[PDB]
This record gives sequence, structure tokens and C-alpha cells, in this order.
Amino acid sequence: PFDNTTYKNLQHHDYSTYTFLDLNLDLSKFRMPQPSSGRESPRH
Amino acid sequence: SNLIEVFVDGQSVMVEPGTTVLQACEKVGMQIPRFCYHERLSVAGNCRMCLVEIEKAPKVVAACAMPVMKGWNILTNSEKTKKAREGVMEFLLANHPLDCPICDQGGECDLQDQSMMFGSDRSRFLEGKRAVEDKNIGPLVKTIMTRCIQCTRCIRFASEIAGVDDLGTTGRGNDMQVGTYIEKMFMSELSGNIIDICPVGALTSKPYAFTARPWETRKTESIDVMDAVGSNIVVSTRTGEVMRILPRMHEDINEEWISDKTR
Amino acid sequence: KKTSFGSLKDEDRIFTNLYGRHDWRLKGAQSRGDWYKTKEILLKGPDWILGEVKTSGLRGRGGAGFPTGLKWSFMNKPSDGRPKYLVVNADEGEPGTCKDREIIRHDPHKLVEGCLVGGRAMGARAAYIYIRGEFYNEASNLQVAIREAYEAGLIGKNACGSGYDFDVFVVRGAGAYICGEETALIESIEGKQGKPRLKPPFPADVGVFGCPTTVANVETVAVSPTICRRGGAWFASFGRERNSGTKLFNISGHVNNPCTVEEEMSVPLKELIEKHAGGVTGGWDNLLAVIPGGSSTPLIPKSVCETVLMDFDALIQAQTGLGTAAVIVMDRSTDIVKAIARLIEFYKHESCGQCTPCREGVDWMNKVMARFVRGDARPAEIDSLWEISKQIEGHTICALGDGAAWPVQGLIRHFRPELEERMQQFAQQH
Amino acid sequence: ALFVHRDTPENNPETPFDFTPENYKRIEAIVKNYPEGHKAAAVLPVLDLAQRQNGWLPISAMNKVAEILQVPPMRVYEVATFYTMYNRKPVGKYHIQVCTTTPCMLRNSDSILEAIQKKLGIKVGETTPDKLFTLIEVECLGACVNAPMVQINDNYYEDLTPKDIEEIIDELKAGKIPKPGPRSGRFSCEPAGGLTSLTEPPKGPGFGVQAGL
Ligand SMILES: Cc1cc2nc3c(=O)[nH]c(=O)nc-3n(C[C@H](O)[C@H](O)[C@H](O)COP(=O)(O)O)c2cc1C
Ligand code: SF4
Ligand code: SF4
Ligand code: SF4
Ligand code: FES
Ligand code: FES
Ligand SMILES: [K+]
Repeated sequence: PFDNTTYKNLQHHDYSTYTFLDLNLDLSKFRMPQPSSGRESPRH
Repeated sequence: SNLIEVFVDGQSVMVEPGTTVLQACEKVGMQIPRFCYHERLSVAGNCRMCLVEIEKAPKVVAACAMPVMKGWNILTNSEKTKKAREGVMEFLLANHPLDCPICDQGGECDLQDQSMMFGSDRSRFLEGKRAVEDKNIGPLVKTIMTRCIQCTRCIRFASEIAGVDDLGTTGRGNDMQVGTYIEKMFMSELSGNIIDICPVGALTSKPYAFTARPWETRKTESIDVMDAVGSNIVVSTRTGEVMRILPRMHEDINEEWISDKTR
Repeated sequence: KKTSFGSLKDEDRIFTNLYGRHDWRLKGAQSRGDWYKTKEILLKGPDWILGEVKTSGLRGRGGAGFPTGLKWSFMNKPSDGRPKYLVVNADEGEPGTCKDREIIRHDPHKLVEGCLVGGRAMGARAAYIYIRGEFYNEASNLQVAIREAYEAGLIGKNACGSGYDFDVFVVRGAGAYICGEETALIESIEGKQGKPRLKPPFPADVGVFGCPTTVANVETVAVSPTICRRGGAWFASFGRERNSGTKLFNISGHVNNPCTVEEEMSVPLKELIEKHAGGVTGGWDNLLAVIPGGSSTPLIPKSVCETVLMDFDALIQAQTGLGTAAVIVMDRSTDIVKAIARLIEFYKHESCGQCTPCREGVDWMNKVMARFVRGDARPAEIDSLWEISKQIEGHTICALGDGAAWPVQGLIRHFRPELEERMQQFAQQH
Repeated sequence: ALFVHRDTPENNPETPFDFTPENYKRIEAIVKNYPEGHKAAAVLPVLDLAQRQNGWLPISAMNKVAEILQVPPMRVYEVATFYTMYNRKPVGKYHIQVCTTTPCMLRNSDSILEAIQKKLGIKVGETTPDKLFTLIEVECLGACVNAPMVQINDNYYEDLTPKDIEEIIDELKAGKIPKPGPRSGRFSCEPAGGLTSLTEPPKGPGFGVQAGL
């Protein structure tokens, strides 16, 4: 049924210190290879 | 061929594309005021002392960083330009310490001289000034950092010329501080050159401290013999005594730098 | 045409989960029409997408209000070998503004789809979403949605089956209102101090990592998918001409029910406060002044607030600006000088310090304003403060300097008698 | 809030610091978000990771981030001092941050600030003797319609009253984790006392879609 009387954004009550970086680590396998500037850094 | 035409106070000048508004004014012999800009350092555009009116443009541009466009007329002396220089000079002097009598820069100071030429003649700042602690960076350069105007010339020189990434800015806002954060000496063979490029008495020579004033020295243009490069120097003397060594511009040899041994 | 604006319907609202009453994850977002025919939009082409945005009349929701279609089309050019990026500005720093927070945490999949549709229009290979570090939970919600989109084929390699590769990266800030400025945001992503760059070059030529870049506000990007699905003409049927569409509004301060609400552009300011926020505390006649578009906009007194409309052109005529459309309401119990002095204290704390007029000038204005709060000054200093603010405005690298001068100018323009009266009180005690 | 460093027994280049083996995996994923040749882009997130592991940033931690990313240490120092979320001195286990900018000021954030000081017995900028709480004022936290609010560690507690915050502190003293969000009637940014919009069921897929897709 249709309910407009409850808050449905309660998952973040269980988030912790490493939630964001853990999610970032999980996303790594989906990324496309990064482009390259041709050197290790501007100092190479 | 690709030269584009611009105007400085209505006078036409032909410049290569990529020339800045500041460089275009040089071609007709006009030197725009500056503090952060040095022609041998990367463009910074933070002091805002080079602001100049472009005819028909509501907003003044930073002459040191803005490339010219075809047909632009640069109003180096307009009331809009003049009122911008006074405003910036007034902000530069708000927190600046009343140090000229005890400051070694006195008499050869760009802040003094451009305040005289481009700033106002009085103050309306009715508050207390900022005070900053000093920082030891070795026995060659004395730092009186309350005089620093945050132009970042020293930072850019250390990174780009000396190849040393030890100088930087910490904090932010009015409390932004130039230094090394930690205790560290800036002992590069080219370190003494930051005395020259610092526009104020924030960085001065420890050996030279308090010994002379600029107007009283005689300048002998000479050659360095500490190495085989042959750097061009100026020997500053007074009353029969050598007081200091300064660089002398030679594009094909030392540009405008000398080594610490030379200095 | 339409002469009166407001009373928007729920059928024409874009952010249908503004209050998080429905599921924010992909299952809910898909049921509400997100990610629908995204393949059709992508295969229609960048020029068609830019056409729908140009025709929609959409203007930047970040605070400057540049026409989005024209701005986004600067990237519509052949690659020269560098990658091209879309940067989504989720720094939400302007005091009074919390609209972008609700999109990130309750409608994340509109943002994610906005990145793809907007990214395609510019030919970008990825979107970086810069979200202020304080929004830790909201950024974690956004990563959950991104993972759902990646796992459903909606983004990544061959996104939505379109044959287009797109990545959505989330990067968090570390505490700095200046990092919402478009070039200061770019310098922050690159790992530097959040200090703005001079222009030129423009980000569309040299941006993040030195590559062509477009910085777009969260709200600007998030509505773009719906503008393409429902058409630019439907979006342009809202608000006065050159003020099109639906806008998110934050009403805070001295109102009975502070809230975030989506309402038509050009709605009267009075109607917005009373219809949605429950009126001014103590009744409308208790109104003293309103800051309409966040702390960067000058305040307006009650007399102007009576008839003013909420759009870019209407508020410019009232000598202010729409800004982020964050309405801070101050009733007659407010110490107006103190309230504006706390805003200058904010800019003093947020100036990056790079350039002289703001580094020294804003700190100077803060010291003067603090004295004005107590009246420990002379009336002749009011014109000095006005002149000082005019030396900051239009002489700085970035618009933070302008945003600190404007609140001061607004106070002096409309509340000079209060300033002088306070000075008279102080002198008679001394 | 000094923006210079002076070596101290508990904060000097030899102070022990290093990322855990697990955090090295997180660091690796961070670095892959940026183009090759621009690893310096990872400075802000890697520095913040060191603070999450350690709780604050000793100079050794900054020197470690510089070394991992092959970045000059001064450039890490610039970032650590520019951004206010980095702690260059140890803070309490619960870092209470009260917004005092004008929109929160207008809703009586001073009473919230007063209540926390009375309950903890500290002034703004101090740490309790048990090192459980550190109290500071901050600028707008982007929750203005929900003022007055505070942020404690990663959570926003909003629509506060002096009683509400005294409760949250009591919960944190006992060790319970208090739920974030408004402490008043409402759940988020809705108008109190009833929705004035979005009361209809949301439309479904394909609603109002222009012909031609
Ligand atoms: C001090 C300052 C802070 C800003 N903060 C934000 C911000 O938090 N979010 C935002 O979208 N734009 C912010 N802006 C405006 C951006 O510089 C830029 O105009 C905007 O991101 C462009 O996006 P838009 O086209 O959607 O408006 C800020 C500007 C300044 C000068
Ligand atoms: S730097 Fe120049 S203006 Fe400043 S105290 Fe020294 S001589 Fe005077
Ligand atoms: S010390 Fe001198 S050169 Fe360095 S930033 Fe300060 S004024 Fe400029
Ligand atoms: S105006 Fe202020 S925030 Fe903007 S670049 Fe200048 S000093 Fe930095
Ligand atoms: S000389 Fe151009 S801004 Fe400094
Ligand atoms: S003024 Fe406090 S959250 Fe914005
Ligand atoms: K000097």
C-alpha cells in the first residue's frame, strides 16, 4: 500500500567510521581504467 | 604575422597572442604596479595591485595574469584604475607594522615606493593590527614575518627556481602564514635570492642587518669570481667599505640570481 | 501567459522524495520514474540533450544563476586528447542553504542519473561529486546508490546499454565553505588548499587535473534527467520568462515551521513564507527583514518583502539576488546589526586568505561591524565601511569577497538609522 | 589554534604512526579514483583516513601521508592546516560541534551552547578532564531549517532544546549511541505539524514523458 507517514531513510543510523571508505573499496571493481598524464607526477 | 593590435591609453601596440595586459603596457614604457608578479616566477595574481581598467569593461582585470584581446584599450591612468590601486594599497597597509625606521628595507622598499606613487597619503584604519611570530630558516635570511604581505614570491621561487618545496602557507584567511610549519632551515645554494625577491622587509640578510641604508651606498658593477660562471654583481660600498653583494641582471649568464657563496 | 506563479502541484514537482517518506534506494527511485528511458536519452545525442536544457531555460542553482544550457555547451567540442570531466558541486556551504542535502540523501538516484545525462551532454568520461565532509551520512547514502547503479548496469561500462562509459566518483571535503567556489572546488579535488583560480583559463578549457571540466550544482544536475524526459518546454512553462522552472526553497529563521519545500519560480515571497512555513513568528507584521538567497545576498526590509517575487530578475530589481533561494526570516525581536555582524564573522572565518582585498578587507570589516554592534563608533564610520566594502567588491579573485561586501551594503542601505541610533546610545553612556 | 608546529614528546616526527594493513587496502582504492600522474589528489581523503584510524593528526601522520603519495611534506602541512575538520591536537572521544551562524543563532543556539557548558563544566574550546568531550563552535553545517543543531563525530542532532542536548550527553556518557536527526516531532526537513506538499502518491515511470522519448 501507499504510506506517506514514516521515515524511510533509517539505514544511516547503522553507519560507522569506515562505511564510506568501505563502500569506495567495493566500487573499485566496477571502475574503468584511469587515464594517464604520461608520468608518475609533475615532478618526474 | 599573428601579432594582434591592442591600445594602451589609446596608443596602438602590436603584441603576440598570449601577451598579458601587464606585458602590453611594458611595450609602450608603462610599468604597471605589482607585488606578487615576478617575470621569472609563475603567475600568481593574488596581490591585486596590478588591477587596471579595460575601456568599456565594467570590471577591472588583473593585468599580470589577463591575456590581451584584440582591440582592447588599457586605461593605465583612469580614475577607475587609480581608485583600485588606492584600495589595494590601503588593504596592504592595514595590518602592516610601523617598522620603517627599524626595517632594513627602508629606502629600497616597493611597498614604501608604490604607496608614495599609487596609494593614498593617510590612513583610516582605526583597529589593532595583526602580529605574527618569526621563524628561523637558517643563518642567512632573517624573517620578520609581521612585515610579510603574503605575496608568495618566496614560495614560488623556492619551488620553481631552487627546486625546494619547503616553503608554503599555513592557516587561512587573515591568519594565513608563510613559513615551513615545522622548524626547518632553508639552506639551498640559491637561498639568498629570496631576500631580493621579497618586496618587503619580511626577508632580509642577516649579515647585512642594520649596517647601511640604500641611498648612501655606491654601486660598483662587477663580476663574481667565486666560481667560473661569471655572475654579474653589484658591489655596494659606503665610505670606503664593502657593505653587500647584489645580483646584476645578465640574461645569458645568471639572469638576476647569484649563489649564496657569491652573495 | 501566466501572470501569477506558485501553487505548484505534486504532479509537476521534480524531487518527489524531498522528505524521505518513500524509499531512497534504487527500488523506490525506479518506481518514481528515475532511470526510465535513460538509454533513449543517451542515444539521442549530446546536442539534443543540450537543446532540451537550453529550451528549458534552466539557470544555475548554485548561486550565480548562469543559463545552464549555454554553460554546458562549452564542453560540446572535439576532444584534443585529454579526458573530460563533470564535477558536481555538493559542498552546500552557504548559510541558510540545506536544499542540496535533501537531494543527496533522499533522492540520490536523480543525482546519479543527472551525472550520466549531464555527463553525456558534455562528452565526459566521469563525474566527481564533491560533497562537504560534514555530510558524512549523506555521502554514505550516495555511495550506496552509486553501487546500486553500478550493479544494475546503469553506470560504468556500457551504461544503461548505451555503449557509453561513465564513472561516478564521490570525494569528500574537509571543512571549508570556500571549496564550494567552482575553481576552489577543483583545486581541492587535486589535493591542494581550497584556493580559487583566476580566470581565464576557464574550467571548460583547463579544469580538474588540467582537463576540460564543467562544475554544476547538485540541483542543476539532478533536475536535468527529468527535463529531458518531460521536455524543456514543460519546464519552461513555470516561472516568469528567463526565470523558468521549479526551485527548492529553504525557509529558516523566525518562521513558525522552518522547512524545505519545492515551489514554482517567481512565487511571491510573502506567499512562500505563509503557505509553506506557517507565517512569520508573531504574525506577518512582526517581520523585520529577510535574506532571500543565503547569506551572500543583501537583506530587504518588510516593505520590499510585501510584494517581491522569488526569481533572479525580480530580486535583482529589489537590490539583492535569488542566490541559493534560502530565505532567512528575521522578526522585529532580532538585533539586526548583530545578525549581520555574525555573517561577516562567518566570511572572516571562511576567507581563503589568498588575495588582498578579502584577506585584509573582510577581517577589517569584521572588526568595524563588531564595534557597530555595541555602537562604539562614530556615524562618519558608516560611510567609511560602505567605501571599504566597495574596495573589496569586484577586486578579489573569487566571489566570496563580493558575498561579504553585499550583506554589509544591504544593512547600511536599509538600516542606517539603527546604526546611528545605536552609536548615540553608546556615546551617552560615555 | 596555532598554525606552526613545535616538536613535543607526544607530537614529534618520531611519534609512532602507521596505517593498518586494512587501511592500506582502503588507501589503494582511494588512489585509483584519480588519473595516473595525479596521486596528489588523494591527499585530502588519505589524510582524513589517518585521522579516522588515529583520532587526530600528529606530525608523523602528516609525514606518513606525504611519503605514501610521494608528495612534499609541506604540501601535506598546507592541507592539514587549511581545512578545519583535521585535528592537529588530540580531541575528546566525542567532538561536539555547535553551529552558531546566524540562522542557528536566530533559533537560540546560544541556549544549546549554554546547556552543554553547564552539563560538562567546560568552556568552548576545551576538553573534559576525562577526555570524553571536546566542545567548539562551528559555521553553518547545512542543516539550517533544522536549527538549532549540533554535530557529534559523524552525526547531526537537530531541532534541539536545552533538555534534548543534556539527554544526548547523558546517553553518550553511559555509552549508548543516540539516534541522529531531529529531536522534535518531525523526521527531517518537513514542515512541522503537517506536510504542505508531496501529499499525493508519487507518479510512476513514464509519467508526462514527451513524445519521442
Ligand atoms: C564562496 C562561494 C561558495 C560557493 N558555494 C557553492 C556551493 O556550496 N554549491 C554550489 O553549487 N555553488 C557554490 N558556489 C557557486 C559556484 O562557484 C558555481 O557558481 C556553481 O557551482 C556553478 O553551478 P551552477 O551552474 O549549477 O550554478 C559558491 C561560490 C562562492 C563564491
Ligand atoms: S617593508 Fe617597507 S613599508 Fe614595511 S616597514 Fe619595511 S620599509 Fe616600511
Ligand atoms: S615573505 Fe616576502 S616574498 Fe614571501 S610571501 Fe611574504 S612578502 Fe612575499
Ligand atoms: S576573495 Fe577571499 S576567498 Fe576568494 S580568493 Fe580572495 S581571499 Fe580567497
Ligand atoms: S601583480 Fe597582479 S595580482 Fe599581484
Ligand atoms: S546556520 Fe546552523 S546549520 Fe546553517
Ligand atoms: K626584501
